[PDB]
Amino acid sequence: MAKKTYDLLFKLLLIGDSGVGKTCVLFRFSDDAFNTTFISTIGIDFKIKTVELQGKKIKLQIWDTAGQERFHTITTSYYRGAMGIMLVYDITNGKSFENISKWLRNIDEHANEDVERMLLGNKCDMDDKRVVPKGKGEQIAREHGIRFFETSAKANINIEKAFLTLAEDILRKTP
Amino acid sequence: GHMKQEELKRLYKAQAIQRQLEEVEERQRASEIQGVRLEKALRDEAQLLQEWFKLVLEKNKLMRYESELLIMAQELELEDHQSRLEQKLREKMLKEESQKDEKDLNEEQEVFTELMQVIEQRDKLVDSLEEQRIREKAEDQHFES
Ligand SMILES: Nc1nc2c(ncn2[C@@H]2O[C@H](COP(=O)(O)OP(=O)(O)NP(=O)(O)O)[C@@H](O)[C@H]2O)c(=O)[nH]1
Ligand SMILES: [Mg+2]
Repeated sequence: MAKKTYDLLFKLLLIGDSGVGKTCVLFRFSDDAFNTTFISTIGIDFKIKTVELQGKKIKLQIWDTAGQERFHTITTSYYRGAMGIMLVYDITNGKSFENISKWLRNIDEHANEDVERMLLGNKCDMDDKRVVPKGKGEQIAREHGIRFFETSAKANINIEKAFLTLAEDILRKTP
Repeated sequence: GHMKQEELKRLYKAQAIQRQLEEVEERQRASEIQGVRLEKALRDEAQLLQEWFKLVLEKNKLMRYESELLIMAQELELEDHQSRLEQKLREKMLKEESQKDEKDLNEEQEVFTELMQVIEQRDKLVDSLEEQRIREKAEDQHFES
């Protein structure tokens, strides 16, 4: 039979303030499309994307988090099982960037010790509304020694690269 | 009303899974009938016996995929139920808080509850596939030791 089977299962998590574009980032990675209508996430959700790295298929179970603080207590449940975590902020929203420090200590508080963190500056396609300088995004990522990407769910910038890099990070650390 | 895009996508997946499944079933048969033909012949024998090995390993592969296909069909139905629950929840959610009765709050809560359940059910199917995978890797290692 021609349709093969996956060889490993990775569980990822997307966290960030409501409206940073977590869902759109995932939908671009899953279905390669983009919708402009803001439909806020309810509770929690996840998608399946299987991708090939190092010659071995990897199934990605990517959990999508509701940014609204009414569901924050739910998301905290899913930190422990996560193998990779996406911190997503909005370059057009200064408040979403200052809350990054707060999100990070929710990670170290709950998630496993060997968890892979990654910072995503979404909506990088909006030059005229940019509030957070790219340099500031790399600065704080460097102080935590994590990776950083300025992404765009609309223009499809650094989305495929972002997820694939997080997976290759996880794959290298398993022996 | 006319069928929406996201439902149509789910539809083609389901149909495609059934086609794949039917191919598995017929392959499982064609190998069963061929299996009786090799068994009767024995009653170069020596190699005749490992074209039958090659078959046994392939028959094994078919069962593995069949198991995956059956679970795959269950996932889509849960995804279908999840969309319906999700739309039923946003309708209630958007209505003005000023005009919400306890009944309106309760039913809004029971759908949310029911919504989170199908998501937990979906997660169980994901784990189920992983538990099979680890069993078949274990078998594979021994089978090719
Ligand atoms: N221009 C632009 N808009 C984007 C981008 N990503 C998301 N958006 C828009 O920003 C809004 C929020 O997107 P969404 O993914 O729903 O945000 P979220 O992070 O899922 N929020 P929540 O936590 O409530 O579910 C939507 O209107 C969406 O179209 C992007 O890269 N570029
Ligand atoms: Mg969302």
